[PDB]
Amino acid sequence: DTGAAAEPRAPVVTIMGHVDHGKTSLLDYIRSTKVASGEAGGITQHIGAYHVETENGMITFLDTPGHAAFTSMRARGAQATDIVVLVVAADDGVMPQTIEAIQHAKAAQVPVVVAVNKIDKPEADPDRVKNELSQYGILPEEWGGESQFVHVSAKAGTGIDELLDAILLQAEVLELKAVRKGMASGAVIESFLDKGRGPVATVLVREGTLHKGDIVLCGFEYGRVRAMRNELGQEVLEAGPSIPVEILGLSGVPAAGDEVTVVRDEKKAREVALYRQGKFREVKLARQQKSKLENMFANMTEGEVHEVNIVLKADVQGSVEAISDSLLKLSTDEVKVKIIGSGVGGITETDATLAAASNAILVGFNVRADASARKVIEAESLDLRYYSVIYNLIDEVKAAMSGMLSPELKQQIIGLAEVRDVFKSPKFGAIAGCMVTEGVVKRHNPIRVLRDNVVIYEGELESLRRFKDDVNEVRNGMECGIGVKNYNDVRTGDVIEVFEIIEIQRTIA
Amino acid sequence: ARYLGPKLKLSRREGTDLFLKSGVRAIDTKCKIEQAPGQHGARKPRLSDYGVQLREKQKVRRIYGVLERQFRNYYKEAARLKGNTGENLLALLEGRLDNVVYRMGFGATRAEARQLVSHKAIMVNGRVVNIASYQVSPNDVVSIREKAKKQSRVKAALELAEQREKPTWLEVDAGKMEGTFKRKPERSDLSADINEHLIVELYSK
Amino acid sequence: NIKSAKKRAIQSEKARKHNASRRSMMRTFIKKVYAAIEAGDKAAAQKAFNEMQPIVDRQAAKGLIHKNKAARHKANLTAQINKLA
Amino acid sequence: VTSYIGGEGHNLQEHSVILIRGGRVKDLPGVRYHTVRGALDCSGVKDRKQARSKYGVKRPKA
RNA sequence: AAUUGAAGAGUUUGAUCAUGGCUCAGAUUGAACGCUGGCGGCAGGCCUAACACAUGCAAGUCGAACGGUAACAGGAAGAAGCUUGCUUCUUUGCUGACGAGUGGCGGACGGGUGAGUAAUGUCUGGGAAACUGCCUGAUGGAGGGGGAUAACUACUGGAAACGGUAGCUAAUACCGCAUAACGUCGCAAGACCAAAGAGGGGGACCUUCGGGCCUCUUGCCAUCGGAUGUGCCCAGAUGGGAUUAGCUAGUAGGUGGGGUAACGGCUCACCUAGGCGACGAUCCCUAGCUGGUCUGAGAGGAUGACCAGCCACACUGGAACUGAGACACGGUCCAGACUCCUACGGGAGGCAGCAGUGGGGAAUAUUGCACAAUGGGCGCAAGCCUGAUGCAGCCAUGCCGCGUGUAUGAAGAAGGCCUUCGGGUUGUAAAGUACUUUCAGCGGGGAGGAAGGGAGUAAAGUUAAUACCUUUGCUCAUUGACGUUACCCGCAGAAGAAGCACCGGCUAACUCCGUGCCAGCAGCCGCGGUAAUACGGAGGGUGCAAGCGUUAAUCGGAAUUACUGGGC
Ligand SMILES: Nc1nc2c(ncn2[C@@H]2O[C@H](COP(=O)(O)OP(=O)(O)NP(=O)(O)O)[C@@H](O)[C@H]2O)c(=O)[nH]1
Ligand SMILES: [Mg+2]
Ligand SMILES: [Mg+2]
Ligand SMILES: [Mg+2]
Ligand SMILES: [Mg+2]
Ligand SMILES: [Mg+2]
Ligand SMILES: [Mg+2]
Ligand SMILES: [Mg+2]
Ligand SMILES: [Mg+2]
Ligand SMILES: [Mg+2]
Ligand SMILES: [Mg+2]
Ligand SMILES: [Mg+2]
Ligand SMILES: [Mg+2]
Ligand SMILES: [Mg+2]
Ligand SMILES: [Mg+2]
Ligand SMILES: [Mg+2]
Ligand SMILES: [Mg+2]
Ligand SMILES: [Mg+2]
Ligand SMILES: [Mg+2]
Ligand SMILES: [Mg+2]
Ligand SMILES: [Mg+2]
Ligand SMILES: [Mg+2]
Ligand SMILES: [Mg+2]
Ligand SMILES: [Mg+2]
Ligand SMILES: [Mg+2]
Ligand SMILES: [Mg+2]
Ligand SMILES: [Mg+2]
Repeated sequence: DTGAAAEPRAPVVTIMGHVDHGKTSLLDYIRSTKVASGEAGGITQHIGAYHVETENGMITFLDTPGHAAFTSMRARGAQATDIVVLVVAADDGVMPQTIEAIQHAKAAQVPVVVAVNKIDKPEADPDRVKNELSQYGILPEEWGGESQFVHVSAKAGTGIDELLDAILLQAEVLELKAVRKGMASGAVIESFLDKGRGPVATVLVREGTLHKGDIVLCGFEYGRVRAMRNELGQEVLEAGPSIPVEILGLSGVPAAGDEVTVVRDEKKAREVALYRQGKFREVKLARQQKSKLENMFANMTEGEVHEVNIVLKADVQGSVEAISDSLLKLSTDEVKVKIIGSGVGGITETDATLAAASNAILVGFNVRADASARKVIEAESLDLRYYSVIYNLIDEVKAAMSGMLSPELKQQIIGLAEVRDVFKSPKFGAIAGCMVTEGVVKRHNPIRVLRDNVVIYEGELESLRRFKDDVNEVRNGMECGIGVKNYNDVRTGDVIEVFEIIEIQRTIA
Repeated sequence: ARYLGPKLKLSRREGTDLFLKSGVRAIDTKCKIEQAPGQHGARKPRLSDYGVQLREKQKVRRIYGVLERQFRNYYKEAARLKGNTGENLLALLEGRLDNVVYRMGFGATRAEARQLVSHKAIMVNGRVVNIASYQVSPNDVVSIREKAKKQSRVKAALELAEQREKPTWLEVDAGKMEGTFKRKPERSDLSADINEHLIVELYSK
Repeated sequence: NIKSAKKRAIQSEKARKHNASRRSMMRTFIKKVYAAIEAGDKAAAQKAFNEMQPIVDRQAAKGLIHKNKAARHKANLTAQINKLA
Repeated sequence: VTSYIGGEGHNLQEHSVILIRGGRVKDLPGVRYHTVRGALDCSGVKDRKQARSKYGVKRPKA
């Protein structure tokens, strides 16, 4: 990074909102692709960057879905981009997910331009959007707050001409700083694991430069680049600070995002990469000692000790950190759920072994079973379930938890009976003659023996016998007989209370 | 491949002068010979029968400044040669280049002899030699090159070199600043206080 | 993979159809020899022997039957035709 | 199998797979192995100075 | 001159001597982990999942085999925009060459792997009943004809792969005739079998004026040999278990027929009732074997990484064709498992090649450069191809060498530690003073790995020829991937470079403090319950050194499977 060379670049733009403002539609129409609703779920659960060539100059587009679950993706996408776009619908207005995107725009000090998504529907009006978002300091219009609004059809494909112009201008009015040659650096969009290609990452390069021989260092991972891939293009020789290019040949799957810096030699970068691992490992053992010692007692003070374990491996690195945060949101005091051994991709022997030791569900956002993986899963009793969307996953884990509960909320008496004129039996030691005043007496239902309102003894009936009949059930106001083991003293005037036991069941929330 | 620590601590531990303190002044005067090798070295000198074999191994190695792996190769080479193994052990150590530099009196100490040979000042039969472990054979002339000639380091050593034994097996010369190795040294010409039967025993087990 | 010996593959296919036809006609002359030997015809045995003699030795010179196999046919069939005769 | 944990104190429990070198020392009934401290996810001995090779203790900067 | 060399200790008991096991000192490894880490040379580097695979590359090459213009490099002709000297754009295989196709040779070599195989194997020593391209020695033919066909056109079935119908065209493709022993088949007389031309140049009788012919180079055909390789057979040796003792119908042998290049139950019909086996058959478990490596005084034991020989295997199972050689790693056909493509009819793929990824596992690497060199494949040669090989990158994995200063220096400093507070120790260590510049860093110079090949000449050898070609001199241009090569010289300045285990005995090397059967050490006997040289820290010390230590594996010690060499 020497020479202080300043060259203009294509602005990187991210788009945020409440789900359903047709945020994806804006991109696909510009891209003339329409990959929307071609994928499972009908919505975009993943992040990707796509550069297009349109007058004037060059521009690239980045998009992140807006959901309660993706706390991290929208936070990282804002700070990386020079310009942020916020989609808003006149029918939808403002929503708590959209205001969440407002904070990401201001805290990242990134200038913002917006577009009205629906001009097609007659019940949709712009004035509603402007005024209601007026209250918030963001999105002023012609009040001297320099922000500009755009009205697009998004289905109609109507300009757009204005939105595009604003974006170009907004990037034009601010000085665009970059360099064509120098020390390469940037951030990682999304990383995942491939079977043939190996571990890969999608990287935005702040200073644009690359070469097959150049050594690159991402986080605590290091390595030489074997090959370069850009979007549909299978191979690219050179990559500029503007257009993003998937990086390949790194040692292992890096963090979901971080600062990447190339180096001259790999040997010099080996010690640095190992140094970052030591710190990350030291804090890992540090946070491990605290959480265990935090209770300051050998066990839990109450009965919440019952827990459920899960095993998760997702193909993409961006999800495992992001959805886990949303997976810890559904956690409750009663039933505690924890993730064990989050994977970078697929499935493996040591992963199936991990679920073998402790009973757990093995789930993946997207995964396929390995040849060696099937043998283990099919042999021992386990469960392999893969889910296209995170919503179907977040629901069933809760379901697993709700079932775990075992609550019986009813201890209603089945019958109440008073005993009189005790008889002697060899087997039980006593038979207390009874007369049921209320309800029906049953065999295996538990009883409460009490005298003078206090309980002298407790137990469960072993034998209910009237005469030589030995019937299993006795109604009220019918002469009845009773005996039980481990009850020594039968006195008249006391009353025995029999009660059935039932379980209400439980739900999670 | 070298010690670098205190040379007199090696001499004090053995209880015999290793001639690493040769330099300008010699025959100690200031010594404290044995008596406190360490902090609790004033403890009684009674030592095991195994330890005295290991002690003599260090006595021979610390003079010439040879490491155990490098020394094992000389013992392995001394075993395969004809005649006595103990006599050939010290002969191969005496056949080192830096030791021949010390005997003729170019270097003041044995450590300084390796130091001077390391900088490629010494040439044998015309050709330069960096490595101090170079094997010197009969009829091999040795001399200092034109660069770094007649300096105060080498000149001071050759003056006081006449005061020592002056070995018979090589010619001192020191007029034109050269030397000649005539033949392999005899058993009487070396050893005496250091023993060959003690050092050799330890590698048998 | 489109690689090297796909030219030679169709040549060996052509050579198979060529050699299989020439080996088939070669044997049919030998097949008429034992027809006379199994029957009681001494004249047709020697007549069929003189028919196979030119064609069978010609295949040995070409280098398909491989020399001594062609020689072994005449060696065995000489002893059979003069057994009854 | 079962294995002794050397060093003073540990964070070892439940999950986080650790290295096991082996070797037999006799104290508990039937213990033929030893765990490696300071490897994979197993924490080293804190504030130890002598014998850094054993127990996976790094050299302090001085 | 050449397998010339042999260590024990600790531990049963109150103590001793035997017997006896366990443990340790030794060396070594295709190593790993922990801590630490400067450079160079050489060697080694998926031991587990014979688990599965993305992309590129790993075998092509000849116009001097023959039809040919599909590209573009000239020449030639013609038509044009015009500049009177040139470009532009359609024809033309005349040519330097060459896409695709036909044909020849090599895809059976090189490379990788240790799943099978306890004997169609390997090792060692023999035998006769066989083949063997390319390469050689010996003696002769290379005469004269015919019929196709790919490519390319005219259509047409197809998404793709890949065809179909009907014409056209050559050959070192293919098929007849003639020619025929020294060959094959026979007791003999006899019967019967082959081919190909192409290229360089040229006087003479010369051509239907393609060239005959003379001559040189190369290739084809037949036979007897040489060499090499391959097949087959016999003997011996090459794991464990008797808690496997009986096992065999083509099983053992003969005769006859067929079969293999060749002997043979190799395979059939018939006949006989044998074969193997306590000297371990059969069955089961495990495993490539050997030259050797490791250990050992030797005898042995363990082991089969790299290097090299042989065998087997090439996604699984089975089969055959082409060919001198395969029952074929990157060939074909079929079935099975599984990946990709598709308009859903139907095709395409096999990293136990080099890199590399998924994954296994404690763990082992770069999707590199170059045919410069060695050695193959093709070719007359140039030259092309060559993940073989030569090199680089990576990892202290191993071996070896060097450096991280040297010399002087008492104030035996300061500080730390101990102290019976006299001091001792750290300690010539540091500071200071006097010197040197290796290996790194920077700037210069510069071997060897390179001989050939190519273009002109001279003489000699072939020859009708001072053509041509080959061989041998001479001269002139050159051909280095590695390579900021090795190495040498100069510059600056001790500058950039020492950690690790252990200190109760065994076993080289001791005190204080903290903790008090708590926390912990341990290879073995054992230490700690308030003087711990055994724990933890500090000081000091010892061993070793870019390594160190722990664990795992093998042998030694272990005369503790004892043949050498032990007892009852
Ligand atoms: N009427 C109308 N509907 C529109 C318009 N633009 C988009 N839509 C609707 O929006 C839907 C597509 O939404 P989409 O872009 O996938 O939403 P999203 O960007 O994935 N949401 P998130 O970012 O939270 O994941 C379509 O079904 C379409 O009906 C428009 O201009 N008019
Ligand atoms: Mg809505
Ligand atoms: Mg390290
Ligand atoms: Mg060394
Ligand atoms: Mg026969
Ligand atoms: Mg190629
Ligand atoms: Mg061609
Ligand atoms: Mg014709
Ligand atoms: Mg022919
Ligand atoms: Mg004959
Ligand atoms: Mg004929
Ligand atoms: Mg002809
Ligand atoms: Mg027979
Ligand atoms: Mg095996
Ligand atoms: Mg022995
Ligand atoms: Mg097969
Ligand atoms: Mg054949
Ligand atoms: Mg793994
Ligand atoms: Mg002091
Ligand atoms: Mg240097
Ligand atoms: Mg040269
Ligand atoms: Mg030469
Ligand atoms: Mg001791
Ligand atoms: Mg210790
Ligand atoms: Mg104490
Ligand atoms: Mg023994
Ligand atoms: Mg005995």
